[PDB]
Amino acid sequence: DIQMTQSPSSLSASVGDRVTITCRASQSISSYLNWYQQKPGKAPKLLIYAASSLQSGVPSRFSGSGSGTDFTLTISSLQPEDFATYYCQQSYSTLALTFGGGTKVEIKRTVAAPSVFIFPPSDEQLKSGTASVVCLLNNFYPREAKVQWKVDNALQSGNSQESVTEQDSKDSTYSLSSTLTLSKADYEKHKVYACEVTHQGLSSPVTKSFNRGE
Amino acid sequence: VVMTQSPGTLSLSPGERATLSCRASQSVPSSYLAWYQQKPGQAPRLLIYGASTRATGIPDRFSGSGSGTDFTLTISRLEPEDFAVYYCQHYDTSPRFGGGTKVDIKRTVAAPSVFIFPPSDEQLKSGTASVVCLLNNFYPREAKVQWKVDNALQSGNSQESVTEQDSKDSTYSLSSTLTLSKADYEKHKVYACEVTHQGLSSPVTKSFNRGE
Amino acid sequence: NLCPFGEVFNATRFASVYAWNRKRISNCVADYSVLYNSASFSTFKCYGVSPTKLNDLCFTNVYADSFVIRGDEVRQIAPGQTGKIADYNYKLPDDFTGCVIAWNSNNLDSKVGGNYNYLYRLFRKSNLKPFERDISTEIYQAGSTPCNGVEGFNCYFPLQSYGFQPTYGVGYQPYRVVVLSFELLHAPATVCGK
Amino acid sequence: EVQLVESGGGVVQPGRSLRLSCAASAFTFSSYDMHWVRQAPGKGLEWVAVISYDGSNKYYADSVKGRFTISRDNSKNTLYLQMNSLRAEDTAVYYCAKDGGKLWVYYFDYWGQGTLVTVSSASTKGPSVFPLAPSGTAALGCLVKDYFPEPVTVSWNSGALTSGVHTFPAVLQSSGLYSLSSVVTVPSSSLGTQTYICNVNHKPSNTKVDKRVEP
Amino acid sequence: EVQLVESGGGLIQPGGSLRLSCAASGLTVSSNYMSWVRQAPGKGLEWVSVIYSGGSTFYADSVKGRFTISRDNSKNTLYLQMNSLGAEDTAVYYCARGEGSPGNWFDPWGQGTLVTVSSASTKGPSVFPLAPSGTAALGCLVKDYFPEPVTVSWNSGALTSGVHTFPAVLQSSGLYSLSSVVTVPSSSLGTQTYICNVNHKPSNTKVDKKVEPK
Ligand SMILES: *[C@@H]1O[C@H](CO)[C@@H](O)[C@H](O)[C@H]1NC(C)=O
Ligand SMILES: [Cl-]
Repeated sequence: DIQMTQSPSSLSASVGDRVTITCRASQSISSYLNWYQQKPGKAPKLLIYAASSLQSGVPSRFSGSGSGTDFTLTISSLQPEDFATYYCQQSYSTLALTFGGGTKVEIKRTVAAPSVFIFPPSDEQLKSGTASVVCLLNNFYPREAKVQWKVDNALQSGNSQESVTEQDSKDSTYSLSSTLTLSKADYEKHKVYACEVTHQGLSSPVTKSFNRGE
Repeated sequence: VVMTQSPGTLSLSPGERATLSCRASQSVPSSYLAWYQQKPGQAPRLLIYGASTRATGIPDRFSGSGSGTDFTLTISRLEPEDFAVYYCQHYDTSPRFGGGTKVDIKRTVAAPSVFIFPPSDEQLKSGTASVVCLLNNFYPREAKVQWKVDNALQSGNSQESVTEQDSKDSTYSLSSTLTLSKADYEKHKVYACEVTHQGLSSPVTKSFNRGE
Repeated sequence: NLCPFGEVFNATRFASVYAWNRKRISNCVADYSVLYNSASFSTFKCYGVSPTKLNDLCFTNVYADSFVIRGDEVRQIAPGQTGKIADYNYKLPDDFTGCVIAWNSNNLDSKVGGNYNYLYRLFRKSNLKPFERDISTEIYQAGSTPCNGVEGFNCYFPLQSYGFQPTYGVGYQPYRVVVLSFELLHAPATVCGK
Repeated sequence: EVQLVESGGGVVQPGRSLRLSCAASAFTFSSYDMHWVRQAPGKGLEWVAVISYDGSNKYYADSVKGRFTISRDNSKNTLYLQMNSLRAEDTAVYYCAKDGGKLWVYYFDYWGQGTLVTVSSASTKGPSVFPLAPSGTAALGCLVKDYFPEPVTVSWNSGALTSGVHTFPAVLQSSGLYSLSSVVTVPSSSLGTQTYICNVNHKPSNTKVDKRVEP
Repeated sequence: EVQLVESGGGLIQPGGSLRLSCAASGLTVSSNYMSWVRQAPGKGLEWVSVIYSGGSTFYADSVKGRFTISRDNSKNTLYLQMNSLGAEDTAVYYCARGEGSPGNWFDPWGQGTLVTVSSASTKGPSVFPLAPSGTAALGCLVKDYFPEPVTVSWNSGALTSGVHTFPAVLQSSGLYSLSSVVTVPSSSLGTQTYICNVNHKPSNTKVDKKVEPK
């Protein structure tokens, strides 16, 4: 089995930058090396086949070169919608086709502060037995954001789950949702429910809170 | 194809017949099986190849047979010099060795000859005294060596070392080394190691007096 | 008329790998679909061409090489491989274009007391070039003293027998191999698919 | 304008069978090789099988050989993948792929949209939908909690509210079920005037829930 | 007169590199299968690497990517370059003609050379006499050396009967120590000169000690 090795595993470039991805083969595969682009939650899309042939309809900013064991995918001018994972795939061993590990391309961008919102658990949820407090960070960059839960000014960790959306194809910003899950017996025991946010685009941590039943 | 050798160690008297097994999880052809002998401190030596073909210069008392999942090495008329570790070896996609079988040789009880050695004056001028007790040519290996300095049993400042079974008489030899500073050595007179062994009806003590 | 692949695949006896057979196939219509569905194969690997694409391609000549090796050696019949078989018996180039077909032939090529008709070259000074065939039986000189065609110390017969027995493990059992090469010259093709 | 439309994914217990389909359009289907490629959740792409144009030759990866079967009905322009003896490792998104015909070797020029196959011995549970009441604009949403398996499709106003909608990826909580959040930011002026309803749909359990979101 | 004589063993720090040599006489290295087999202290035999006459090389998974086998035809010598050495590489290394396959067995074998992977330092030994008082006993004490091994002979090899050289013990200081003894008739103590020949290869230390009564 021919192993395909892609480098780097991940990279961050801004719009207009020149992006080059490398794919190496454990043995000579002649020129039968193909490149695919896969957006989050979407099927892969053929960009380059046979090392350097452009697939019909693919924009001109994509190109490829190489032979033998070293191959390259080049994005001449990176665009916002170019955020995806790029796979190489050898076709020399036609009955044992193998892919590379893929390279995730992320869009570098100027600083954007997140819009923080907090939600109390609904009345239909307390009727069931559980109680979830959801906090929302909206349209920020970079992804690295610290979400901290405070219940009666007591730090909470282990009761919640974070979730981040992939980079938006329009403005290249992220979004985070933290779900503080706790039982109804643990909900009425306390009063204050806050959500603290530490981010690179905040001169001072922002906190959005509410009082239970107010 | 994992090779498994059994038993781990084999203890037989001279003249007896040794049976060393080499089992395989999967079937291995006879022509892919070989046996190697390694004597203490020596390199391995080719014994049998092709399961049953004796190597050049190997005595007739070594023979091999078997196929598939069961191979056997046989040492007729076991001799004291046959004390060694024996490995089977095969080739599938790469060379693989078995775990090896140790062949110990049994013999009658032999009482040890005990000798004690004072530290040399050359070593004393360096600031350390090594007192050495020798148990020479005994069987079996079990022995007890006790150091007594001015009739006080010593503990925690001695180390032992045992040789392999001698290839000619199948006996063991043991050295016990008592280590002291020059200062602590000059504070005592009587240095003694006491030896208890199955070949001795009563413990044997060898001692010297520092200075005499 | 059709290309005669059956005379290679269905032959009652195969060649030793050191003296591998080659059938030059020319001036015929090749029917690969029936060929690849003609029997069950334990190894089917193609390089530089799809098996389903051969029905559309034309070649100047097609080569069908056949031989017998043991099970653990079938992996060496591929581009870029090394080992006793690839180095000293049958070598494929790094840019090999073709297919490698193998199937277990224990019921055909093993004997009760060991089938000693299938041999491979064990000793050789240098590696074979791709598609080279060496049928020499000269005594191999492993040392300084020349052998003068006499076996002895450092003087080895170059070939080794497999000794196929039907009770062996699959890694030691005989496997028949057929390699299809596709020679594309700057000349009018004679073998097209249908 | 080459389309490949797949279907047939869902929940299957280990050892059971499942059959996927993929209908082709707008190209000469009966003259191209067709492939199946799968992708485990969070992992890479793995080629599965290939079938010739006429359906006479079939080749499989070692990981599914003798366990999966590929077939085609050229009169219906449809490709099939029969999956028997399904193990937990078979949980993946399965794609059908057209073979580009410009080379001597295989390559995938057009892919289907994919269908998810989850090999598990659990039960398909419908989601519970709860509102997220809002309070310089505002934000409101819906919380899709305690459902299995993936996926759930969430829209706003039956597909009329598009801009400013963020549907977060699901998270597998410790209960084995999934929890999902979907929010949307609206101007703080039109809060008691405009109506907002999230459209949650869970096909594996056949659950369609519309919930009112009011401050 | 077929011999395989090894060299290159000794002390090497973890992460360092070493090259072993296997000079041959009675066979041509470039014309044979030549292998390396290693043996950790107190453990079994492990095949490591092989080179074919035609140039192919193969390695065990435990040494892949770190070892390199090679040969020099004009010197008729086999080599083994060992990189990135750790504690699991500490072993006696044997070279052997052959590969261990039918008609191609390991024969003959070199004498072996010990490789010690440690962070400590090379230290030469001190040799002290063990003086005697039917049969008498005398010997030599070889103390405070690192690493292994030391070899001891008596009267340049002319005295072999009744000689016992004990396995080295590791003192609490991290230095090794052993004794070599020999039993002789008490009558020859005055009319026979006894000399022990201590050789510590890793430090080029060769000591000849005449043992006499006191
Ligand atoms: C070999 O013989 C079988 C009948 O036993 C036949 O179906 C097959 O086509 C033959 N093989 C070839 C390559 O013609
Ligand atoms: Cl030593």
